[PDB]
Amino acid sequence: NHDVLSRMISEKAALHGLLNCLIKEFAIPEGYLRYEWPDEMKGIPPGAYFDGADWKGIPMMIGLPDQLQLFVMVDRRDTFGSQHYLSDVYLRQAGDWQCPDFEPLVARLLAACEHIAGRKNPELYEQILQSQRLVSAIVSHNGRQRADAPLQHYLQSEQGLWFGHPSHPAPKARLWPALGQEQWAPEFQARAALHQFEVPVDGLHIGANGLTPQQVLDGFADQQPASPGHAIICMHPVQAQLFMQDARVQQLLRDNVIRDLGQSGRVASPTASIRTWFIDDHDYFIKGSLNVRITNCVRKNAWYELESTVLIDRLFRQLLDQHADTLGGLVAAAEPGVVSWSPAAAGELDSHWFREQTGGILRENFCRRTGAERSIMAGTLFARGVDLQPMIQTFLRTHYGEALDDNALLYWFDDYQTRLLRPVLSLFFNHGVVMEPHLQNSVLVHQQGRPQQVLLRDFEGVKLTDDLGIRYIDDDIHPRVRQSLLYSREQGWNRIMYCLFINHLSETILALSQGRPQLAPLMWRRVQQQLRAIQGELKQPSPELDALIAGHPVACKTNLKVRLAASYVRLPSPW
Ligand SMILES: Nc1ncnc2c1ncn2[C@@H]1O[C@H](COP(=O)(O)OP(=O)(O)OP(=O)(O)O)[C@@H](O)[C@H]1O
Ligand SMILES: [Mg+2]
Repeated sequence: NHDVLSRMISEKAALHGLLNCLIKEFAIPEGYLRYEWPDEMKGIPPGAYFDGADWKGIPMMIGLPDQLQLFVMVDRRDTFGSQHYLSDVYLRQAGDWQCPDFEPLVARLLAACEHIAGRKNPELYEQILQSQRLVSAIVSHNGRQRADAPLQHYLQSEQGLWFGHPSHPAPKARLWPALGQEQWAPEFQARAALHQFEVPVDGLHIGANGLTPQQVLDGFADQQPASPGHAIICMHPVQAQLFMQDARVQQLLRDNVIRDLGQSGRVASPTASIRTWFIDDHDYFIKGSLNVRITNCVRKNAWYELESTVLIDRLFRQLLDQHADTLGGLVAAAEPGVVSWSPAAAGELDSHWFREQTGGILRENFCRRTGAERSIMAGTLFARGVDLQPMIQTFLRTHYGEALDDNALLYWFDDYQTRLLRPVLSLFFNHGVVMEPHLQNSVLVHQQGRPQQVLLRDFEGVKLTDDLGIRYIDDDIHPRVRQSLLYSREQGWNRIMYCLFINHLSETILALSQGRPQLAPLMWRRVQQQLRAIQGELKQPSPELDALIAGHPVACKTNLKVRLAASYVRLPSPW
């Protein structure tokens, strides 16, 4: 009974994430979406669309080029394809509507997109299924806690993103070596001591900002067990296993150049990014390489990224220190330290492989400044709980003392969006700093539910525009690091468009306005207005803001289309 229900919860959640991709990436842009009732409804039960009083929202009909039609009730007409689905999904061909089981529905829906895109991916289908099955397990494990639990504690926020990226075909697909899911899954409240190795100090590459190289090394691993001339490095336990499978590491181990110390490192909890670890009451997160495909992206820390990390940290310090009047209230997590190791005697390709495997980044643990009970990762902040309801509602109800009315919700949204929009847009147009301020790179800092700061993080996806931001880089920096950092203005702005409005704010708005779709036009209008306010705040010209306020289509990153082919599409402005 808890198991059947957990399965059913995971199937609904999983399917919604898939629809999201279908609508955002195919239906809207290619023009297959209509808010219309089918001519024939045979096959659809009255209860699907009629609640006893009125239609259950608005009919959504998707006519796919292979003659597969989709029917769902939705709560609102949205240009970003953001809406609550208020009915099971119906499919029809030839006719006759059907409600297939999870597996047969996905397959048919995916074959529809395969037919549009003109290419098949059988690997993606298994990944959709494996993703859904892990979500099933996750709800079965977590689905008895109070449902806004994720929102009570930082670590719980990172562990409580049960369903993952809300517009992904397979957000929980993770392909471990044949090692199980639970031991490395945040959603199972995973802890491990980090693997550790003793390594001679001659092969270390250390980047440091405001710290000493020893201080950087200490932040990763306590260094007491290191013998003279050696040091202790850490590594994701799954990574160490993969690392030690390579006969070059076996050689150094046999020849005693390096030492496998065991899982003897600091005991740490993985965060939503899987390869980044949280240690409570420790100054830093630890972010290591993980040669494992997480949501179709191996999380290697390339050598030139380790390099860039350090430059970007340096920049974010100068800008904050000297340029605060033009950073629109920016709050960012520092990445002040970086370690990697390769044998001193190693040639260039071995050298790069070794540092890519041993690469680690220190990220400032903002909880020290902000209090763990006051920081919530934003992705969870606007996600659904074990009971498929937005967590933010009961979360706020508790902090305010009463269920938030329309006006309290609008107030709260205003306090939130300004703190997100100002920093990013000030960085972009004032400095060429392209953030990637999507949900998972963003952390609400709040005081009794009230937004104080929206902390931003992750310097790996921070870029510098060729026309303005680039000039913060020293012309003496290695060309490969420079290439790694450099974005075109249009390239930066497309990413900023997606992340800010589509990935982030659209989700914010949809969660705060569950049960109250009428708020969405009101919240979006406030975003438009807020963009206008930022424009007059700005020290550099911003023709791209003009275009967005005016109503040009918004760039939207793809998570299903890209898998089949393409990386970007365009969705109408919601205002
Ligand atoms: N709304 C969201 N937008 C983008 N990514 C999300 C979202 N929700 C969950 N995620 C997941 O979070 C991870 C973010 O990937 P990213 O590469 O930014 O992290 P990382 O750089 O590997 O680690 P860290 O963020 O700790 O630096 C991905 O696995 C992604 O699928
Ligand atoms: Mg990130």
